[PDB]
Amino acid sequence: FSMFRYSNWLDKLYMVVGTLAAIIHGAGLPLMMLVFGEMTDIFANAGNLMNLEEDMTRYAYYYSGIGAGVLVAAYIQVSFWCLAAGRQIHKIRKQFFHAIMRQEIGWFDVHDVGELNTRLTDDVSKINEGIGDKIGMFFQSMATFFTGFIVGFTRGWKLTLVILAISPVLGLSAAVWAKILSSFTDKELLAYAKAGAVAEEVLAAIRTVIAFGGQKKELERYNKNLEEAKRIGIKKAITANISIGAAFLLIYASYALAFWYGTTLVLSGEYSIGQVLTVFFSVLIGAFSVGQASPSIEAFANARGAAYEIFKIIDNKPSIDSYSKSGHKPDNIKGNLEFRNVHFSYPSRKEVKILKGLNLKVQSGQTVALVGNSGCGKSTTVQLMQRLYDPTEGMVSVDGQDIRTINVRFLREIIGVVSQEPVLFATTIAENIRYGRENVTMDEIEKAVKEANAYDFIMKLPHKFDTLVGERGAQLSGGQKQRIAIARALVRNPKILLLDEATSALDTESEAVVQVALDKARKGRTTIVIAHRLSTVRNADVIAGFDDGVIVEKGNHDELMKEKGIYFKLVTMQTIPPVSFWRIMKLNLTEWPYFVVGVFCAIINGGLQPAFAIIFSKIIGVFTRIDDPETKRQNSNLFSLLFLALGIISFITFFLQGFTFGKAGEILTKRLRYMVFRSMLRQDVSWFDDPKNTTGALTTRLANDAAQVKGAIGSRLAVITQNIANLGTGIIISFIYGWQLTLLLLAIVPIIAIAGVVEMKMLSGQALKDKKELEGSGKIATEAIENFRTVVSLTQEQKFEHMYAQSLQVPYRNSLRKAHIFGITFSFTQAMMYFSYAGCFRFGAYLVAHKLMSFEDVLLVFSAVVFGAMAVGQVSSFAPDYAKAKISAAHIIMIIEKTPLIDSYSTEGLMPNTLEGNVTFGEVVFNYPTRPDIPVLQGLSLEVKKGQTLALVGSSGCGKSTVVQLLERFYDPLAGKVLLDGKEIKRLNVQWLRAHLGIVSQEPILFDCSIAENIAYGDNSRVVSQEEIVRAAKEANIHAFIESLPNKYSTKVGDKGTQLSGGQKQRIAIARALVRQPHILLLDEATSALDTESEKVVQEALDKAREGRTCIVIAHRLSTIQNADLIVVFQNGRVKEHGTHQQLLAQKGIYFSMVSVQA
Ligand SMILES: CC[C@]1(O)C[C@@H]2CN(CCc3c([nH]c4ccccc34)[C@@](C(=O)OC)(c3cc4c(cc3OC)N(C)[C@H]3[C@@](O)(C(=O)OC)[C@H](OC(C)=O)[C@]5(CC)C=CCN6CC[C@]43[C@@H]65)C2)C1
Ligand SMILES: CC[C@]1(O)C[C@@H]2CN(CCc3c([nH]c4ccccc34)[C@@](C(=O)OC)(c3cc4c(cc3OC)N(C)[C@H]3[C@@](O)(C(=O)OC)[C@H](OC(C)=O)[C@]5(CC)C=CCN6CC[C@]43[C@@H]65)C2)C1
Ligand SMILES: Nc1ncnc2c1ncn2[C@@H]1O[C@H](COP(=O)(O)OP(=O)(O)OP(=O)(O)O)[C@@H](O)[C@H]1O
Ligand SMILES: Nc1ncnc2c1ncn2[C@@H]1O[C@H](COP(=O)(O)OP(=O)(O)OP(=O)(O)O)[C@@H](O)[C@H]1O
Ligand SMILES: [Mg+2]
Ligand SMILES: [Mg+2]
Repeated sequence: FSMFRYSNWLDKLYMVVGTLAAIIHGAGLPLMMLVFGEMTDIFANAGNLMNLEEDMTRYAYYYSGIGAGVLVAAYIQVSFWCLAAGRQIHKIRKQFFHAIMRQEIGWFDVHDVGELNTRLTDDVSKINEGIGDKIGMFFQSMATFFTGFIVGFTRGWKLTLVILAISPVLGLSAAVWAKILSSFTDKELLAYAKAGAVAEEVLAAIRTVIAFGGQKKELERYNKNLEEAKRIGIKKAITANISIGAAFLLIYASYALAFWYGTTLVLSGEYSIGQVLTVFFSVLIGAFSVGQASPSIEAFANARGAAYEIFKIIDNKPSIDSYSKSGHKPDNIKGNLEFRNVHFSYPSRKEVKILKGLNLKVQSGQTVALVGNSGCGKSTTVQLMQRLYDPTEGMVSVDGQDIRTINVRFLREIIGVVSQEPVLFATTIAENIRYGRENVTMDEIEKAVKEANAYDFIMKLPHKFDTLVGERGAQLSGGQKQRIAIARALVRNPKILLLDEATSALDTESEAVVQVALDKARKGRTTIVIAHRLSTVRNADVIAGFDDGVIVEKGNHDELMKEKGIYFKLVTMQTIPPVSFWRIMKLNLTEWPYFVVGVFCAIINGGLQPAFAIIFSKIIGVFTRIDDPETKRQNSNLFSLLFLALGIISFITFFLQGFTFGKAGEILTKRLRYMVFRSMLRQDVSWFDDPKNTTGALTTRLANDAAQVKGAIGSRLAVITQNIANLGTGIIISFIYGWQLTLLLLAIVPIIAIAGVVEMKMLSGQALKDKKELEGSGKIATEAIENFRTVVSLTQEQKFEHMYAQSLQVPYRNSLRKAHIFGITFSFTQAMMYFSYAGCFRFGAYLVAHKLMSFEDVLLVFSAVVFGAMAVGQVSSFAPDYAKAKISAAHIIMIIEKTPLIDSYSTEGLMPNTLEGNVTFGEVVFNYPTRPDIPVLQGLSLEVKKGQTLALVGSSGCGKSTVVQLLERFYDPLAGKVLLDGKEIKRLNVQWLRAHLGIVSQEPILFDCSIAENIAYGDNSRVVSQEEIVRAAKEANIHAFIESLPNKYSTKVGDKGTQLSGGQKQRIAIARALVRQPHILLLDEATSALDTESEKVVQEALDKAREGRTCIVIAHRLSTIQNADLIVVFQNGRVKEHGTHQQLLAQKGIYFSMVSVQA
């Protein structure tokens, strides 16, 4: 795939013409230098002696002409190329969505929905970035390179050879530097990936860590990793700065050598100095445009893969052509389905066969139904019924004709399908119903909604035919949604209607009306029903028993019952923070002996450019002086050597300039992370529960932060320093040497700087705000791709595609306008730069002709100002992006400055010696901070005495774990008092309490460490001797299990407990909890899924240690209730049953009912 631009042959006119324009623009610059060379000679000749006004004026005319030529050529290239890119991208996006909507259902099953959606959303943008702007830039760069070498050879015979001989050395050195930088970057990536794995492991189990209060250990480990992270980061920054310095040094060495040799030759009577100027400038500019081209080829290579994938999808041909119009289109469709030996297997799992052959004939006006055990395949049966799939081995026909023979669209349009969980499109209810059929009028909608028995629901909500189905728009009830879907199906005027789990839950009266309407449609429409309610099959015209992919039962309900088949058995069983640089300089603490050196080096570097202008103007002036003794040679030689120094110093300072800055930033990282992380732990778990603080989000903020803030502070300061130094020094020194020309160039500078920044951003940031419009239009794509099943079911694909086309045409013209605007901007910038030469040198000719200054002086001012503006633009655009960095810095400032309500880091809390162990919850009422309105506690109460075996029971999911979580003060209680030993719980030491108690989660978490260390992790603040760990393990009865394993406890835990089985993992967790010997123990489903003997051993250990050790127990096994000292049952946030197990059993009810159900 190298030629994938494959649309709008006429648009190819833009492709070539723009390219052509690029060529000339690329060639424009060396030509401009050519004349400049000759131009200089004129001055050098004229000063060596007058009619300079006319010659200067005609050269300025040449410059203006070439400038206008560029003003046309650059605009043409950029505009035309972006036009072609935009048009092709629009066409390919339309075709891509069209192809996706045409794919087969099984293909969607295999291919991830989110991957495909993000593919559409991002790869098209990648292709857009891979053509238009970048291609124009590449062609212009290559043209500039070629033309520069051509000019060098033509006007230069020996100097060009030496320059082009030096160039490959520069190329090799730069490539080596880039490779070294990439290697260092990858090594640092891995080095920090270590610490990042550690951070992920600690954060993902924040509940356990905060419960055990192991904050210190985790923080110490993270600091340990951060040390190596910082070391390698410092190495990387040093290497990057040294590479920059080496590039500078090589460039200035080339300058020195070229001017040395050219001065030698010209002193030897060779071509004039102007010839040297033109040849050197042109050759170097070409030999650096060659490298300037590379980003474009990188972008094109990137886009090649996206194009490959997208075209591979597009060219895919599906067997079930949902769009093919060649299929038969029967009209007199008498209701009749006939499946013969129908065998099927899901394409995702071809090995597993669901249907093992099936025969079934259903005649017109028949109510057929399917019944079977779990996995009976009824759902797959109906799916294959609508022709969504094809029969693996068998045949299916409608009205006596094979299903395949008929057109897929025609067959689909005559089949109503209602799933077990319909969802409506996020739009108006009228639109949702209209999606059933296009040619449907509001009267038809009224009739359908009346039939579905929902007119009251529609007329109750405001905007009957206008209520949207978006966020809070689609708040309709499940029954209301089912009614809406039924109405949609009815509006389809289908022949065959299939339904499954029609009206699960909710009032049956709505189910009654739904069934009545379905029966009324049954008068003429064949029906298939997958319903669990007995009444559904009570009047069913026929019921078929699908078990193990075999249809056995055949007959009415009475007939099947008389055979005592599975039907009878089933029936019986039924029975944007604000930031600021002043407030953001938190690194000054570790920056005082660093920022001073940084600013010093930056000042030196900035002044370096005006020094180069001084030397350049002096060298040129060494030949405009008429004295012309032999000393000129020496003079030139001397100046040449200065370049080398002007080069060498540049490297040295840079080596220091990075070392103070690169290190500084790195240092800041080692603080900021160690601060950020340190702040994260000292926080309330509620904050973690929020979706904003997802583990991935926290690790991204804690990892993709160093470079951000480092840039925002250090790089901003350094770039600003260098910019101000360079430009201010240039302006001042220009004013000293000449006034009028300095004023004119000062007037022109801002245009040059704007042009430089825009050119630098041309190849980087072409698509920034387009993503907004793309997302705005992509709601349709997300709808269709996510909900594709219903879309294909009711054949609404065409309307969705047309809607997408409109939504995409909304920004299409905007994209074309953006293309034209960018082209005009770039072209005007280039032309303004070219006119700068003409204006400045014409004014200089005027000045010199009146002895206002020496040509050396005007050249000095011109070079100083122009090159200063261009270099300041370049260095400003080379820095890492600031706005994103400032935003990230502000975000992390918010994170670090955040102070928790439960200051676990705070040591303020009553710490009485020992504890009585009486836990009292009175009118305890609280709700999750995520959903405070929904109550989790309803004034529940619980009184527990010292060493009292308390058991908690209730409906699964009632909020049992909520009480345990509150015991750790993870979430504050809205109402009621929680007291330990008759004391204010909140008034106690939060850390002291969290250490005193002990809790085993319903799903204990184990860190990747040695078993001994993991067990000892339970009790922090003091190393637990191996004897204590062994005793605890024996108490939990796992010591033998660990000793059996190789290396004993010394085994390294596999990822996610890979090495150890969950059964042993739960026992290990129990041992860890018991190690601390907590005053109060909390076990939540401690039995879980394990051997009953393991639960017996754990209970025996707890009972042995139970005395003087209060316990709270939750589980779904009744055995735990037998030995409970006291029992309690939670009911809707209120404890209903209180007392002993025997007393509760005698008072038959919730406890007795639960025991009977389970037992
Ligand atoms: C205003 C446009 C521009 O100036 C165009 C280039 C990139 N930037 C400016 C900064 C810049 C350039 N060179 C610098 C040296 C030190 C400090 C800064 C620079 C610029 C150049 O050569 O000067 C005219 C340049 C830079 C590069 C550059 C090209 C380039 O213009 C010639 N390449 C894209 C890379 C580079 O790694 C590469 O792979 O070349 C194919 C390249 O090495 C070479 C020459 O091979 C080089 C040169 C320093 C090596 C290591 C770091 N990478 C990052 C990008 C790359 C550079 C010029 C913006
Ligand atoms: C309309 C935007 C723009 O085209 C962007 C630049 C500046 N001007 C256009 C004219 C221009 C540029 N170069 C010219 C040479 C002679 C005459 C005119 C030019 C421009 C370029 O090279 O486009 C390919 C450019 C030029 C430079 C340029 C950047 C640049 O844009 C790519 N650099 C700022 C300097 C430069 O010397 C420097 O930054 O180091 C001190 C730079 O060398 C390095 C290390 O990049 C370089 C270009 C290779 C080298 C030798 C002479 N110095 C003086 C100015 C500087 C240049 C391009 C306006
Ligand atoms: N794309 C798929 N690929 C493979 N198996 C699938 C796929 N979709 C579903 N299955 C499973 O394959 C089996 C096919 O049975 P099917 O679900 O059609 O019948 P069912 O008894 O009506 O199902 P259910 O219990 O979901 O109501 C089920 O276990 C189903 O969960
Ligand atoms: N992060 C959370 N934020 C808010 N509510 C939550 C969160 N996690 C779970 N819940 C809700 O809290 C209740 C959890 O019940 P809890 O675990 O406390 O008791 P349980 O009887 O052991 O039940 P289960 O183990 O099924 O959750 C459920 O309502 C669940 O929806
Ligand atoms: Mg099913
Ligand atoms: Mg629970």
